[PDB]
Amino acid sequence: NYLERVVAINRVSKVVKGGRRFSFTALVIVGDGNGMVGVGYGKAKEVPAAIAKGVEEARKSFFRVPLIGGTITHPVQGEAAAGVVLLRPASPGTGVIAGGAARAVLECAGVHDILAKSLGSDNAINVVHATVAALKLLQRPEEVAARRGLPIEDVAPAGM
Amino acid sequence: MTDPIADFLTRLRNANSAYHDEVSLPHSKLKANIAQILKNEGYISDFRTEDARVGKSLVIQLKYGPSRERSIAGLRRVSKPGLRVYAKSTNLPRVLGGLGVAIISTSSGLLTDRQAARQGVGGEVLAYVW
Amino acid sequence: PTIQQLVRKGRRDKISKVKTAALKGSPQRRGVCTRVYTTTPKKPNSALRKVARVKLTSQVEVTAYIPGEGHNLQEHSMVLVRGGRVKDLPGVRYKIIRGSLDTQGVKNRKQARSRYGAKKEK
Amino acid sequence: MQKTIVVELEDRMRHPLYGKIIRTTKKVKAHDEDSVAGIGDRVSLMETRPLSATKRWRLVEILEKAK
Amino acid sequence: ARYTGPVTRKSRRLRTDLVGGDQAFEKRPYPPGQHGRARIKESEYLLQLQEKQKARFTYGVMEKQFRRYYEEAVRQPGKTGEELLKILESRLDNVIYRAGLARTRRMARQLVSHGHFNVNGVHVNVPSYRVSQYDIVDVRDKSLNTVPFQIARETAGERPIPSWLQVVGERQRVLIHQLPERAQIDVPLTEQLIVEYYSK
RNA sequence: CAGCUUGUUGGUGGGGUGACGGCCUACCAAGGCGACGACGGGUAGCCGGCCUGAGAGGGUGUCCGGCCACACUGGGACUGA
RNA sequence: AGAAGCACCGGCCAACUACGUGCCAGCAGCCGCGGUAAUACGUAGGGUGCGAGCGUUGUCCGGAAUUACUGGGCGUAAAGAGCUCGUAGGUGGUUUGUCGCGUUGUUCGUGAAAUCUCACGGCUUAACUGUGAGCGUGCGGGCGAUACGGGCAGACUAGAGU
RNA sequence: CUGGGCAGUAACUGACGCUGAGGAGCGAAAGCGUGGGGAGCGAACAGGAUUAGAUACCCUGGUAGUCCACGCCGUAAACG
RNA sequence: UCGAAGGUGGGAUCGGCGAUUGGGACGAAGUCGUAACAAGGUAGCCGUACCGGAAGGUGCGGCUGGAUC
Ligand SMILES: [Mg+2]
Ligand SMILES: [Mg+2]
Ligand SMILES: [Mg+2]
Ligand SMILES: [Mg+2]
Ligand SMILES: [Mg+2]
Ligand SMILES: [Mg+2]
Ligand SMILES: [Mg+2]
Ligand SMILES: [Mg+2]
Ligand SMILES: [Mg+2]
Ligand SMILES: [Mg+2]
Ligand SMILES: [Mg+2]
Ligand SMILES: [Mg+2]
Ligand SMILES: [Mg+2]
Ligand SMILES: [Mg+2]
Ligand SMILES: [Mg+2]
Ligand SMILES: [Mg+2]
Ligand SMILES: [Mg+2]
Ligand SMILES: [Mg+2]
Ligand SMILES: [Mg+2]
Ligand SMILES: [Mg+2]
Ligand SMILES: [Mg+2]
Ligand SMILES: [Mg+2]
Ligand SMILES: [Mg+2]
Ligand SMILES: [Mg+2]
Ligand SMILES: [Mg+2]
Ligand SMILES: [Mg+2]
Ligand SMILES: [Mg+2]
Ligand SMILES: [Mg+2]
Ligand SMILES: [Mg+2]
Ligand SMILES: [Mg+2]
Ligand SMILES: [Mg+2]
Ligand SMILES: [Mg+2]
Ligand SMILES: [Mg+2]
Ligand SMILES: [Mg+2]
Ligand SMILES: [Mg+2]
Ligand SMILES: [Mg+2]
Ligand SMILES: [Mg+2]
Ligand SMILES: [Mg+2]
Ligand SMILES: [Mg+2]
Ligand SMILES: [Mg+2]
Ligand SMILES: [Mg+2]
Ligand SMILES: [Mg+2]
Ligand SMILES: [Mg+2]
Ligand SMILES: [Mg+2]
Ligand SMILES: [Mg+2]
Ligand SMILES: [Mg+2]
Ligand SMILES: [Mg+2]
Ligand SMILES: [Mg+2]
Ligand SMILES: [Mg+2]
Ligand SMILES: [Mg+2]
Ligand SMILES: [Mg+2]
Ligand SMILES: [Mg+2]
Repeated sequence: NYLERVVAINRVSKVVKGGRRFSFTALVIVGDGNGMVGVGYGKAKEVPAAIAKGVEEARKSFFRVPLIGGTITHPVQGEAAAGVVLLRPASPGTGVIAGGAARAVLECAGVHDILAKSLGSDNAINVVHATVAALKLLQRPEEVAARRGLPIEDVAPAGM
Repeated sequence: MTDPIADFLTRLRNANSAYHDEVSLPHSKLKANIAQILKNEGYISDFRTEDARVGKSLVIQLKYGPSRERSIAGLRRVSKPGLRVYAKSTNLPRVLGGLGVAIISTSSGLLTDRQAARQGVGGEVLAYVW
Repeated sequence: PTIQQLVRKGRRDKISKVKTAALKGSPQRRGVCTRVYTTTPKKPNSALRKVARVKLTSQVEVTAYIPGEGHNLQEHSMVLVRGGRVKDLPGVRYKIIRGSLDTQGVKNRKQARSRYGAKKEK
Repeated sequence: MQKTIVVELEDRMRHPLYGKIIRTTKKVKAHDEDSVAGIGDRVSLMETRPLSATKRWRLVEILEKAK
Repeated sequence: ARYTGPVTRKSRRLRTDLVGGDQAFEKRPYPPGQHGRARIKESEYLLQLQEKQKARFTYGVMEKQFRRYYEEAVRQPGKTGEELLKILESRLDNVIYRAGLARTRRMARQLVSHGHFNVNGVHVNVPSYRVSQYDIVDVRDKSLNTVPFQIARETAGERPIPSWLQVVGERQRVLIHQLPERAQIDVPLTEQLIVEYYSK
């Protein structure tokens, strides 16, 4: 009952005396589609096995995403090894304006209204890691107001 | 040694990252006003002014949660001495989409974005805190 | 670097290179097509490419590629030349337009029939 | 310069693109029917009709004469 | 121009039936061609493409005109998908179809094309005419008593009438209370994929 | 492209103009511009705008509208508000 | 009843098989495809996109955060001058008063019309056209503010020097 | 004969600071000019050996140079 | 008097061609060696000087982006 997206599958190799031993990696995104998403790498000698391992890794590594009604609360910039991803909230009309990896992550997390731009490296793994880093950096109004005081010193027009 | 306000922000940021409970730093009226703004916005606990060997010393105690988490996420100087930055009441900056605070120096004193838009005055954008 | 350094010395874009050199602003160009011959491509292709030396009305001598299979070109003969690279011939950057002044269309061609020049059927 | 004074004017204006405040200086030429003004000598000027090929300013008053 | 081609092929490619009626189903699976039985790769571009295809061939709109409808929708305040649906729904031939005066969409289009209607006593024959709030639609009084129009005179009970337009007695006339809301009126498609298609 | 300038920079008396003015002339003084690029070379009608772009920017000046310049090439005046 | 074509179908990028050919003929934006079972060459069938149009060439922007103000860098990937002194320039510690140049508030004038955006109105619809409000980032005049920058007049010793 | 550094004192001045386009100065070794000096080493050069060849490596010699005075040159993986 | 066009003269500057000649790049399955990459068979690179068909060698100083107990 989850949403699973396999993002990138590539064939890696290792050289031995005989020749090249091939294997497969399959980066997988898994999320409940509502507010919670996980990422798992996964790797094996066969594509379905790698996909499976990615699925269990992601499902074990679920984490929670702060939404404010179908979009993220405030703009953020996430930083992976060398991938840079910029996310900004948008009005309810907009869709998900994102690239491949970022779109996978956001649509599995259950985000409907986002402008996502990748500025650093183009590797899919690092783009995914930067996106999850930005989602970690995200904040909620309720604990920012808990940290500061008098939880009205913000702007909460919609609510619901 | 230039830009003591950036020096103040850097000291506070480094201590906050190092999990320190308080900082000391030379006291000026501008720093005292910024500290007052930060306390009013709830990013620090109370502050005070001592008397050091020469001049006065400003001491700030930093606020942490029940667990060991920082109430201050970021800090960045905006109007640097190499490039001053000003804004009008129409287009005052917005920090974290409004979940942060930007310090504005106006003819009526230091103010935040909300307090400055409610008064309809602009000025120099000193720093973002959020 | 250093807003003051930028004020003293601004940013300068990169230098590109003109590609339409023989055409010098025109989408096509007429030529006289002297000394038609054949050429062998770069290393891993080993084919026999059909080309021509075209003296354009912009007073420049360039080499063009003749697309399609089979042509009616010869010595002095007026052709219409357009831009286009071949990527295996060393320095050919122009193509003969098929279906123009002297280059009749490709015979028996049935697919795409507009490149290479060909009327549908009548 | 025989009844003519040369005055240097400085003005500051924001850079069109980078936003920095740039300081630049001018050099206008002003008129002295009674030539009394020396080097230094912050002065006030008022622009007038073309009194010469290059003169467009007239000296008003020498305020805070040179040290 | 117009498509004027087999509608069943066009429904079989998009895996959704768009016609209903007497020719509702072809009574066979969906291999839309010779290789139509292949289990093929499913890209992200394909979903957006086929959703916009469904949107276009539900209404018989051409790509160049749908493109303009897109700028209108995105440029309108509010949202985007519901505005696109509202614009595509306010078309006069669509109104004729939804007011239970048509067996299909194509024949409603032909009745509008051949000028069998007047709106404010104005003879109109453009299918892409946009109806508005407080518009009355009247059939040309010298065009009634004709077989394909009177065959819909008695068959006005089966297909429901939406809640923004209204039909009246034997003088078949249409009144528009307000502009529709297609998102709550009969969406066989998701409007959130057209928006994503028109961003790449 | 690193030195450019001698009616050149300024003054006085005259002349001239619809009008201030080296605009012109006689005399006098020795200045004026320049690394914030003078002098030189290349290219170019300028703008409201047009195309693109999330924006900032980039490219452009064609229809339409405003201003300028010119009328085979170069020079000159006359008539007249 | 008088009236449909053009491009493509290896990946990007929607769209696949057969026959013929056999490093030849040829294709190609990139990297590549063709040396005897070619979805990449030519034809056929089928499909996809668009449609009175569809493709190619040429040019500009985009993608390009590859000139980076917004918005990049310099140990080893391109990138710290061999080192210092110093001219113009840029930048500047704490504190008092004043000015109001910068900055900021408000008002008046101007920013032609058309074009652009938002709402209507009129051509059967639309393109097109008319009206109203925006926009016109600016500049000039008046009248306020003095936190910060700056000027002017002082003070201090923490930087610097003796 | 002469330059700089550090610590202590807090006696003195009272922001006199920082950086620095151009510019100027200094700047290993090799090299250049004029004069001197020349033990050892040692480019070039010669012979021997090795080698298919050996314009090299190895061996025996060996000039400029290396040194000094006074100038020039202004470059180094002038590197953390 | 001023004055266009023209004439005379010495320069400046921007291009074209030019016997012959210098290097550069790309070409096939040509000839000669084997300089570098392993201690690449004499560690390699940097500056400079002389020499040599050619890669290069040697001297002086430097570096490790080399080794040694
Ligand atoms: Mg990159
Ligand atoms: Mg006079
Ligand atoms: Mg004279
Ligand atoms: Mg005179
Ligand atoms: Mg011209
Ligand atoms: Mg951009
Ligand atoms: Mg003329
Ligand atoms: Mg003529
Ligand atoms: Mg003439
Ligand atoms: Mg008259
Ligand atoms: Mg007259
Ligand atoms: Mg595809
Ligand atoms: Mg075959
Ligand atoms: Mg083919
Ligand atoms: Mg049309
Ligand atoms: Mg481009
Ligand atoms: Mg750019
Ligand atoms: Mg920058
Ligand atoms: Mg870079
Ligand atoms: Mg640095
Ligand atoms: Mg390297
Ligand atoms: Mg490097
Ligand atoms: Mg250094
Ligand atoms: Mg100075
Ligand atoms: Mg200074
Ligand atoms: Mg200053
Ligand atoms: Mg200060
Ligand atoms: Mg206007
Ligand atoms: Mg109307
Ligand atoms: Mg004003
Ligand atoms: Mg001291
Ligand atoms: Mg004292
Ligand atoms: Mg210095
Ligand atoms: Mg220098
Ligand atoms: Mg020296
Ligand atoms: Mg020496
Ligand atoms: Mg000597
Ligand atoms: Mg010599
Ligand atoms: Mg000697
Ligand atoms: Mg010896
Ligand atoms: Mg020897
Ligand atoms: Mg020998
Ligand atoms: Mg060097
Ligand atoms: Mg050294
Ligand atoms: Mg020659
Ligand atoms: Mg060697
Ligand atoms: Mg070797
Ligand atoms: Mg050897
Ligand atoms: Mg060796
Ligand atoms: Mg030798
Ligand atoms: Mg050497
Ligand atoms: Mg050595």
